[PDB]
Amino acid sequence: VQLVQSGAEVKKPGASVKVSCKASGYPFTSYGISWVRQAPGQGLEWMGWISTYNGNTNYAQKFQGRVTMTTDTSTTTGYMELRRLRSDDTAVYYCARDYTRGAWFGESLIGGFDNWGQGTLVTVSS
Amino acid sequence: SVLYNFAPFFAFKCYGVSPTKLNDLCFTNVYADSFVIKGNEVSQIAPGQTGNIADYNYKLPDDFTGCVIAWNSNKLDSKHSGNYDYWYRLFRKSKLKPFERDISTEIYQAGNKPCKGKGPNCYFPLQSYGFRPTYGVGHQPYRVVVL
Amino acid sequence: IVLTQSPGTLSLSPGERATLSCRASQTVSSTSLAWYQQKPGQAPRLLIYGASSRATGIPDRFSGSGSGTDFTLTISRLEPEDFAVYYCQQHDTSLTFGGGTKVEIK
Amino acid sequence: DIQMTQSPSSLSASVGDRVTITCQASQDIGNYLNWYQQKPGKAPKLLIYDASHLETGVPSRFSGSGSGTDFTFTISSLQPEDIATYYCQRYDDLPSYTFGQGTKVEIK
Amino acid sequence: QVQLVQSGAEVKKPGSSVKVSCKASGGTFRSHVISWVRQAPGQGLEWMGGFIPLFGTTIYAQAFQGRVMISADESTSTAYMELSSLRSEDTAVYFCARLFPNGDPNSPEDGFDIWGQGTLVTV
Repeated sequence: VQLVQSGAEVKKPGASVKVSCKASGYPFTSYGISWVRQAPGQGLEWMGWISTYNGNTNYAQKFQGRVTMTTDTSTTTGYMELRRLRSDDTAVYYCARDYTRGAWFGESLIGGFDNWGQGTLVTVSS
Repeated sequence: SVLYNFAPFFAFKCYGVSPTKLNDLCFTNVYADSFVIKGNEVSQIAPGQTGNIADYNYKLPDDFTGCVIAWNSNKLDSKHSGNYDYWYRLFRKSKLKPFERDISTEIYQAGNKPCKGKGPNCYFPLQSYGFRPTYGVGHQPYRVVVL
Repeated sequence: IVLTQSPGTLSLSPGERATLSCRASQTVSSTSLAWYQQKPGQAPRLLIYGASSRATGIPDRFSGSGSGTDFTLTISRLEPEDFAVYYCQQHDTSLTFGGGTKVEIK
Repeated sequence: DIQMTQSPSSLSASVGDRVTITCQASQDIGNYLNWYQQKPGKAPKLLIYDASHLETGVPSRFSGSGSGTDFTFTISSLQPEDIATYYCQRYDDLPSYTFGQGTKVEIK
Repeated sequence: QVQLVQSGAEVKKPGSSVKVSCKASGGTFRSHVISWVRQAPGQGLEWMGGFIPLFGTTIYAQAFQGRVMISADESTSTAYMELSSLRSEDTAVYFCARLFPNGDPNSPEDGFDIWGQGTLVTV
């Protein structure tokens, strides 16, 4: 509902990211947070999705080992973790509560990518 | 209560205990079933009320089928191409016993032949629901929730 | 299965019926396919669930239609309200978003 | 029934003529609204189903909209041939088929 | 092509049943689920309810919902409305139609309405 995200994240060509996503005033456990990568101009690249219940994750083959979506279930702050950062990899992503694949099952359910992350404007500028 | 809020169900009649008190009462699980039908089959989805699909495919017990909530899914399971998507079983063999799970889709005893029982060959208990948005709702797409 | 917001730079001034192709690939029933508006640099709104359909938040001015693989968001008389960034979704088949067709100005 | 009527009932308008045609019934229809138009000298044509989502055919000109009590079948841009009487049936989830009165969009 | 011959026009009185027949005009009835039109006198329209002889149970009229015992026996070349517990409300011109689920693969010009003749019921 606010899904508080990080900002102009300063990573490097050969660093790993811990993007923030404060799972906002919703019952965190009963949902799943998807993500898309808004590569500048490239609409949004399908990032993946964390099941806020169990952590079932449909990553992106693009970022197979790169994106490794994790979360601080305690302080409810989503951490969609991508290694392989670089200037060409410096592109903003967002959170999204995945109601397409309704959580708890990793299975397609009614609804869209639900309420969204603030925005992680990853500045890996070189 | 997220029950009560919904728009017209056209089947809210609690097949079981009163359409109230489910929020309040505490049962272990209500085993929510999920399947598609078309209206002539949906008519049979009720305690007692054995009929064509609760006479071959989808039967319900004496009572307490949770609070089965049917509704037509015109716009949702058939296009005016007359969708032929979801497979059901008429002439499966006979009526299945109240409230089973029937991934078992045993083929039909159609006679005139000993080999596999099926009369000519392959008597499908696989009936692509084969309906149309221009039929009756007895034959409109029907997505239905069971408990 | 893919989606294609064709008029990436649809330039029609406010007050004029336009047409915005987001142009799918399959014959997908809009029962899944939808539209999601984002402020030009913000998170997507629930724009058009049903991919032609108007919900609460959407004014009349927003228009659109489409089926098959040629979804044409035939937008009606325009506004800066309609000058956000609209991303036609596909709830079918592993959701690929849209990336393109804003409606632009002079 | 909700015993379907439309309320605007006789919206007169030529080409374009920013349109509002609304099948506001007696009471609420939800997502159970047909919007009809009849092609003269022929059989009727159901363009739109509940509140929106036009049939393949009868092009986008006749455009369905509106979600509430009154569902608005506005035309974005008609042409001289779009003379078509706007009655509206209401697909009731068990058949009831209450059609309308005819909100013909005209030309001179 | 097809006519869907209907019975006639007579009045029926309370408590009893009103019999009418949408009769078979030269085949073209099997798919053709013979539902039933009512056409309330001059106040409004209606659908009498019909039977579904197409391989299943019958739909009942929404308007009356419980004593619309609409049977229809297609092979016998007769349809019926079979409204037991009539009072007065009828006063109408109940039609037999090829109601929307009733097209043939033939006769598409009589598309999804092959109407009947009508039956004036009253008190």
